Amino acid sequence: EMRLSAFFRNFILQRKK
Repeated sequence: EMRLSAFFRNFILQRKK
C-alpha cells in the first residue's frame, strides 16, 4: 500500500515547493 501512498502528492511533496 506504499508508504507515502496518498501523501501530499495530491498537492506536491517537494520541499522546494
